[PDB]
Amino acid sequence: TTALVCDNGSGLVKAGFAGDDAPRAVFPSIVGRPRHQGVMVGMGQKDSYVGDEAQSKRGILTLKYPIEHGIITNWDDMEKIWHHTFYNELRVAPEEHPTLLTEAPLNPKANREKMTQIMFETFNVPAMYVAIQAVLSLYASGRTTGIVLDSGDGVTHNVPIYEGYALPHAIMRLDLAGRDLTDYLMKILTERGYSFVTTAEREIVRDIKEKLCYVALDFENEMATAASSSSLEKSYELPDGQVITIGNERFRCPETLFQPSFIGMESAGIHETTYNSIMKCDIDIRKDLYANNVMSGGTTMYPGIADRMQKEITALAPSTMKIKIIAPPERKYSVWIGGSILASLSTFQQMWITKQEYDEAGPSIVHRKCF
Amino acid sequence: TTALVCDNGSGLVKAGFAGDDAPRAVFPSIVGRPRHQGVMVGMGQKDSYVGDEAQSKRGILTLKYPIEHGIITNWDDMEKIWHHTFYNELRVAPEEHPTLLTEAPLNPKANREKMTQIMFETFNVPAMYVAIQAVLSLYASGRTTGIVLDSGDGVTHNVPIYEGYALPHAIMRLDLAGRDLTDYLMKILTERGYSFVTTAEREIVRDIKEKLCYVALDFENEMATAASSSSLEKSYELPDGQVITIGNERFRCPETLFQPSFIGMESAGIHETTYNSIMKCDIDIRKDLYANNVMSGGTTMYPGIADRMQKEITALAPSTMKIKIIAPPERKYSVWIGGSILASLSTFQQMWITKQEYDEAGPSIVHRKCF
Amino acid sequence: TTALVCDNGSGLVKAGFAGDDAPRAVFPSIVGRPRHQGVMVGMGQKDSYVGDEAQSKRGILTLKYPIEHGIITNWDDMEKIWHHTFYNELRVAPEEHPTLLTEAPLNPKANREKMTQIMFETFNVPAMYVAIQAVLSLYASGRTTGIVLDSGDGVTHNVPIYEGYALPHAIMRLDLAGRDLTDYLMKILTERGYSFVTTAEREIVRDIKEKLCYVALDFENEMATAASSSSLEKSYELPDGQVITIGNERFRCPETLFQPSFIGMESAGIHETTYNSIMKCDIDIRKDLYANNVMSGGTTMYPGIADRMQKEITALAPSTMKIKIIAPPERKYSVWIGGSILASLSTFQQMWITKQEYDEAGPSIVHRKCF
Amino acid sequence: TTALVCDNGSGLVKAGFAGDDAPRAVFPSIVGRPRHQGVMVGMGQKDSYVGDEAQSKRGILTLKYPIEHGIITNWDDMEKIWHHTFYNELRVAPEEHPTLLTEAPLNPKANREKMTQIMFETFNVPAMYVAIQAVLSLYASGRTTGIVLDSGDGVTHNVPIYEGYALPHAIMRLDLAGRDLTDYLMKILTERGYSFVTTAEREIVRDIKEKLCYVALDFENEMATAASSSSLEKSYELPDGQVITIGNERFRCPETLFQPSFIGMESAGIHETTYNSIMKCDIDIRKDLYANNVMSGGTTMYPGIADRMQKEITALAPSTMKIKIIAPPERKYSVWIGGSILASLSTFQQMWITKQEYDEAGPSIVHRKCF
Amino acid sequence: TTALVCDNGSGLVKAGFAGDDAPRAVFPSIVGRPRHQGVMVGMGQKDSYVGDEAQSKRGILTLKYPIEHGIITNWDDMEKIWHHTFYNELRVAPEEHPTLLTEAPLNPKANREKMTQIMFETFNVPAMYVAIQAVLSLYASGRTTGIVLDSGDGVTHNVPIYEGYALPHAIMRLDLAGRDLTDYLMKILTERGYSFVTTAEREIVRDIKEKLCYVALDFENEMATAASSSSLEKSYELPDGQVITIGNERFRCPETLFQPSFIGMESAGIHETTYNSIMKCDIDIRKDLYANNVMSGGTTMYPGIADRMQKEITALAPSTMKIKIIAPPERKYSVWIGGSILASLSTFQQMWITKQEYDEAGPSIVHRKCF
Ligand SMILES: Nc1ncnc2c1ncn2[C@@H]1O[C@H](COP(=O)(O)OP(=O)(O)O)[C@@H](O)[C@H]1O
Ligand SMILES: Nc1ncnc2c1ncn2[C@@H]1O[C@H](COP(=O)(O)OP(=O)(O)O)[C@@H](O)[C@H]1O
Ligand SMILES: Nc1ncnc2c1ncn2[C@@H]1O[C@H](COP(=O)(O)OP(=O)(O)O)[C@@H](O)[C@H]1O
Ligand SMILES: Nc1ncnc2c1ncn2[C@@H]1O[C@H](COP(=O)(O)OP(=O)(O)O)[C@@H](O)[C@H]1O
Ligand SMILES: Nc1ncnc2c1ncn2[C@@H]1O[C@H](COP(=O)(O)OP(=O)(O)O)[C@@H](O)[C@H]1O
Ligand SMILES: [Mg+2]
Ligand SMILES: [Mg+2]
Ligand SMILES: [Mg+2]
Ligand SMILES: [Mg+2]
Ligand SMILES: [Mg+2]
Repeated sequence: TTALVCDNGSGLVKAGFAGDDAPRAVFPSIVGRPRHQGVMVGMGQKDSYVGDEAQSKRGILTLKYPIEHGIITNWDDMEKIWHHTFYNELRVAPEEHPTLLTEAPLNPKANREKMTQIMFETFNVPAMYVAIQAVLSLYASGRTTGIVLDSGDGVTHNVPIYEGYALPHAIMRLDLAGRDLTDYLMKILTERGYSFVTTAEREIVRDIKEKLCYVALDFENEMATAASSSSLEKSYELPDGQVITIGNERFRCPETLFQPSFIGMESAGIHETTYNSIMKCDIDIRKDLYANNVMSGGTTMYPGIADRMQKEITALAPSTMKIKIIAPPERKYSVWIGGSILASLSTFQQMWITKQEYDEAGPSIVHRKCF
Repeated sequence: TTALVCDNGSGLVKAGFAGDDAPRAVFPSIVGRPRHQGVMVGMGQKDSYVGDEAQSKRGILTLKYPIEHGIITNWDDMEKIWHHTFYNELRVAPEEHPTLLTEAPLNPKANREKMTQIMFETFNVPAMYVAIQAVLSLYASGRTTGIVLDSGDGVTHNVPIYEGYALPHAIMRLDLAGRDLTDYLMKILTERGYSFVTTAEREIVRDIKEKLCYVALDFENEMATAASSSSLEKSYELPDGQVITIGNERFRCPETLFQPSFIGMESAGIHETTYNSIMKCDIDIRKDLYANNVMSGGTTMYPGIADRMQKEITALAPSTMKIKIIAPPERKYSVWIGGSILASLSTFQQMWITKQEYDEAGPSIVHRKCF
Repeated sequence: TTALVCDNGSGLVKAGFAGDDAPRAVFPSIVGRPRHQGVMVGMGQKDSYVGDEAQSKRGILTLKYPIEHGIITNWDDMEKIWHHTFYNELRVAPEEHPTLLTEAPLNPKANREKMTQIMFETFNVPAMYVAIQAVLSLYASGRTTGIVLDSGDGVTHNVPIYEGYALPHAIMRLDLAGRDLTDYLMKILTERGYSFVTTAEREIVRDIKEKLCYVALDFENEMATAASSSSLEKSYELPDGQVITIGNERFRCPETLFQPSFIGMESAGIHETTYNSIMKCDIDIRKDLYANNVMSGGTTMYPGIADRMQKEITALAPSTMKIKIIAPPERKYSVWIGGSILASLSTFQQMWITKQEYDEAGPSIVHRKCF
Repeated sequence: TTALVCDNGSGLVKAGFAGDDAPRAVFPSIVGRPRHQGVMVGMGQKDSYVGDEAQSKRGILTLKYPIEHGIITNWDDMEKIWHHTFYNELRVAPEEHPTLLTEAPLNPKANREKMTQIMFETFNVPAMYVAIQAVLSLYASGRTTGIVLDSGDGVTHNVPIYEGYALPHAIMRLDLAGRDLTDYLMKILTERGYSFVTTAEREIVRDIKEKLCYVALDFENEMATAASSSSLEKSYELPDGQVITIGNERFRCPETLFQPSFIGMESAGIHETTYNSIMKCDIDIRKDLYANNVMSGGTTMYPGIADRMQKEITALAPSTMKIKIIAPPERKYSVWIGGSILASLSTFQQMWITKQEYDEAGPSIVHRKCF
Repeated sequence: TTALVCDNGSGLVKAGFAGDDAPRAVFPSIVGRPRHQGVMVGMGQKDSYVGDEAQSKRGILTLKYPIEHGIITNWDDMEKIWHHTFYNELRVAPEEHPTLLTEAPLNPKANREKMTQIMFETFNVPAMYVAIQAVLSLYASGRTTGIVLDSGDGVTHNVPIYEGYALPHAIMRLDLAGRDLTDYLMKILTERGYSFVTTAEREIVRDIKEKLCYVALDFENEMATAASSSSLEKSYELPDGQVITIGNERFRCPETLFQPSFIGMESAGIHETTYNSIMKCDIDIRKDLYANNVMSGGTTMYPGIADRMQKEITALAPSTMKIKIIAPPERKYSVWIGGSILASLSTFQQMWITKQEYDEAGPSIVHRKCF
């Protein structure tokens, strides 16, 4: 039979079937609830809205994200979202399709324990498996060597792999991703007089960010150019017809990835994190790691991010080494693509967590069965 | 020489001289214009009235506030008010006294740019400086550690400071202040048959609010007590001799600070905003922030507001931490007091924005010179 | 006159006077610098903090260790720390007191060359000397026979001595010490949901480790016991009032000493290193080495480390030999104690590196004068 | 038919066919096993790697040498290496080719007994023979008189032969060879800040040693020259792009052959060992031994070793005697060359240990059949 | 007064006083010097160790024998040993006690000349005398007829005496003694995997030899028995706790006395040497020589040596003659016993070499005064 692949990200939900080349269902990972009082009678109004329906009537709802920083904080909302994916989007019965789930490294173990418990108790999937997203990204890339820089909506992590062997002591994690960039853009848009406060306005700011932001090759020169001329200014139209203009905020927002101190964080940029992860590996494998930098996730879709990353890593690495940044045009769904590839493998079918094993071993089977 | 300190708030204007302990001039920040047709000849009537004069003949004028939400919307009226303060109230020549101005955080930059331009072009002040009101409140408090909750007439903001170092990523702003409370009281007074519509009636309602309103320690119990008995009812006399009676509207109006949903806002209460600002700071400085909650502004003068804030924050913070709310009896003028203290410092005299620097660097000198 | 003894470790600084039985000054070897922007004026804030002062205001500073793995990487910070020790802690003038310094074996020679250059040029000490820390530990033990296992914050080394004669071909070194254990504990605390990232949080994790960790006599049995029951779980209170609970991480962290593969190292455990060092010595001196195992350093202060070491070495050594582990209660300062003992010897005064010898022979005099 | 010649050294394996002038297969004598955890599925990864394959993926493996000091310590690994040589390198069937093996003198007898047992039981060679490596070196030299100084990777031995007659009472052995030199170079490279610890780093250090080391004609003068000038310094590039610089360590490493006390050994140098072996022979044969010093093995390939040996022996021997050191350019494979020559002799075919003799006489036939 | 008797052997020193029945001081004839570098200060370490003190700290010293083959090769070490005997062992003043010394026959004359010169110049003995050790052995035996077979540590000699008359043309000498046996045992212990190389390991091997070796009555039958069964195998415990097992090496080592070709010597066995010495005497004295074979020295203390000697000589001598081997249980000190007996004789006091005779006749007086 066919197996389901679900990539439960912080912001988006990517669901589909193993063997396909693109997710069947992609929609925001939000749940909305009304915040006003209803006066019409017989409208058949619901008490909650999930996905694109919540984004539709977002002017009267309060939107909540069940996942923050790759960690599920609301489990009732997560069950609602999983039910939505399984019934109203994929339109399948989760009793005959094994389901493949993803998770960021260095997460709490209770997260995956509860994921397995919900999958086997609330739903009746015959088997399930939890895979590291960077491994799936490297599967999608078609290679078995390289360090993967995955940046989605909640977390950013690096995982180096040499010959199918992972070096877990060199895995580095960062709680700086797209949502922090959206909040920073919201904060810095107030300098021009634009005030976005509500969650619906947060969605507006997210759309502005993902439609008008880019990474500058040289930050100081770009700031000087923006200050001098006005060619970098762009206009955006609000839903009510108002037009706002954005100048240096276009590239000041993605700059937080390379200078996390813009949002009060002491951590290092993504380039320095990648270099530190590489330098924690064996000296004989560093050359192949320098030439196989793989990027994945929505936050890696900014224009000019790959060139900036290559420039920074070249400035860090020695001159003799060759630095290659591998950013496929479909890296926004590379985790799901690799998950589908892994679930479609003939030799992978012996590593599913079957129902009998879960019943005999409790929810702790996931730790020993899954890396 | 002596330097001027001007606290241009949304509702009130606090002006005076550095080194004093109280503002010299305090008057409403309104400009009035006649709305009827004159029949007497030779009365020497003016076309505009500023300050207490407008409040005197408010039965024949239309009153306008030049500032909404800490942002100056009318600049001709603001110039009129500044001229009033400099000539008819302080009775000084603004050419030999440096002037210290205040501004709320996260305001548009054009606001302070135009403030500097007006101060250096319309008037001829030798130097000027713009300071954050929360920093001045902490100066007045006599301490260099703590989170300040300033609530005036247009805005409410929180600014945490540990050892003279501000954490700008933890600053939170709220466009809910005294004017919204006055509008809400006007709206809810119609339930008893009292209809106030005009701007002069808005001043009447503001006086009723600031003379008869208080914050309830427990809102539901207070509502039950008001419904059961009649001891909470108070009487107010209108200018024409009519007497109105107010019941649960006395504490239903200030409750909007802790439940902003009463006026259709999705934001969180002041207690939750303070807790969120504290939790955005470093873990090693949170203990000193919990014990140094400083309140300032006119909107913090409601009876029982400090006890309610302490109760809510204690309910939010862990049991081991000690919560102290610092509400001095003179917190209505603490911003001006701190501004005077800062302007009277010997080591502060090197940070004035002199006329030559403004001339060479344009109106953009304020951003680099002032935090 | 009196001579100074300074034990410049990776984590701690132990300074004092020769002839005493305890260091006069002990404080962390860190330098902190502000990472936020200051708003108060006239606070007299400094640009750097050294020692306990940095640990005080660690919520607003970035902390750096000038020494990694017993090698000084930052020399300006090291000069700052030495100035701190000489002036603000010992309160003496380093021009009439000869200073005794310590260093780990198999260090770069430029390290001690620059140490001598700084001591004779930046300061004006009349004489100085560099001693191996294991020799000082054996001096403190009061015996002249035995192999010393010194483990501080950056390095772990073994040095066997028979009759005052060292066997340098049997000296073994290991770059696994307390800082690696702190990093491993930080990494494995994320499994329970606790995220410590900043340097101040690194200090928090170090305190948790040194107040709640121990060495298990049998690792697998301890893991089984921790999995079955909950008697091994302990609670710790964070500075902000939050309480965290630690289970098997209490003994999983010190286990890295005996199984260095937990942090991706191919090296052997401390017991195997000690056995290999003993087996590299002459057959006629091995019996006295088996019965004189001396431990020193802070990393040797874990509960149950001595019993585990004895058990492992007994399992390695032949049955007839007698294994004794000598772990005095004051082994945390045994290097300093032995240095004081050596500096107080009457027959040692002829081996100081005087100023004239340094002037005539350059900084290379340390190699020929010191072992 | 053709007979196989296998020179199982400590570091290298030299295999081929009798009658040829060069070994067919030369590769390191190592077996590698993974030390990390695999995450890719379907890679077809092996559990062990032998030879150059282990040297390829050495950044993720732990490398072990089955032979130390000419003595086989691991027999499963030795069987793996023999299978590799017989199948993946020579690509022959070891059932119709008699195999000639080599062994150092004064080895344990169980070593050759087990070699014969493995050759006749695990494989089915029709016949086999064990020859002394010095005799094969003298065969390759084309002469039947002289003392042979063979130094490979584990052992160094001297064997004097006059007219085809060996003097076994004058054979001298030394457990100081290339591996000790590699370990010493690793130890003394830490003085410049370079730290090599892992087995792969041991291979790196071995490459540095065999590409940058030489024997100084006069050690003290060379040390003075290296200290004074900098013309003796050379640079080496690490696999990750880092560049290291080596000074007097180039000739300080090979000096251990003439001064074994550098690594804590009480033995005498190779020159003194050769002189002592010569002086243990009859007085009438010493003159021909002085003029037929033959060197063999990889450790004899250092530049300037032959001149130094001649100088030392001339200083030891009387003035009238003539000292000649015979170091052919192909002495790295002279043992294999002599073994091929011996196996290709028509008169040697009667001294093979046939299968019937082994079956009737047990594994002890090797002692009586082979010298 | 009392006279001193000193038996300066190759391995042992036997000193005492004339008239006693056992030597007062017996200790090894070695001098040790440190070979490592000292790190402790104030240990009062010496630069040389003599006797049992050298055997104590032999794991850090290099041991040298001043005497090889009964010939003194190092004279500074010999002076050190003589000073040790005279002061730290006998505790007497060598100025009032005449000293009796011993020497092997057919030694260089310069040996005894320098012995006399040292005794009369470095020390101030009133008189001295050099006696042949075989004559002293025959004195100890209490008879004046017979051939003496003395075998110590360096030499083996035969001296036949008939009626107090020596036949110097029949004296035979052999440079095969205990030290050669120790070296042979060291060489043949490598066949079982035991490697002893250092001088301290030479002492270990000497102890093993003198505690586990014996002479086989029939060598070939003993070899067959050892090969067949395992009852001849014995175990020995090394100082570090390791246990070694010795089989046919127990009797293969003493066999070198009867088959000197085992160590590459062309000479004849001790039995054949004794027979040849007897056959060089007059035919009328051979019968009394056949029946008075006297053995002395440590090398004659092997079990079964006397029976083997009797069997061999009986096989050589004609059937009618009666062969008696006289091996007293105290033959290890028979030379010293006979020297004491000779020095205690009243009629011997006229043959001392007085100081005046030495002064007038130079060091050559010993040749004419002593046989
Ligand atoms: N073209 C784009 N440019 C910049 N940011 C983008 C773009 N597309 C998506 N993003 C950001 O990436 C995030 C989605 O990343 P995704 O890979 O779905 O994360 P997750 O794996 O956690 O679901 C969104 O928050 C969005 O703001
Ligand atoms: N005693 C009081 N009780 C309740 N509200 C008050 C009281 N005094 C003043 N206010 C309110 O506070 C506002 C003035 O606050 P102020 O600090 O002057 O604001 P700003 O700093 O913007 O001028 C007025 O709108 C008034 O309604
Ligand atoms: N009681 C304890 N238990 C476990 N670890 C400890 C204890 N006390 C100190 N340590 C660790 O030992 C280190 C200090 O060791 P120290 O001997 O000062 O090293 P150094 O000689 O390099 O200064 C610290 O990093 C600390 O984490
Ligand atoms: N050109 C060279 N210079 C110095 N050392 C070398 C050189 N070539 C090889 N070696 C050393 O010699 C050793 C190989 O010697 P080899 O004769 O193969 O020993 P074996 O007979 O035990 O296999 C290696 O360990 C290597 O370090
Ligand atoms: N019981 C014994 N069995 C075998 N050999 C012995 C025994 N006792 C001593 N020896 C050997 O005899 C030697 C000592 O002989 P000794 O008579 O002291 O010689 P010397 O007269 O030259 O000092 C030692 O080298 C020792 O190895
Ligand atoms: Mg994702
Ligand atoms: Mg204000
Ligand atoms: Mg230390
Ligand atoms: Mg070889
Ligand atoms: Mg003797």
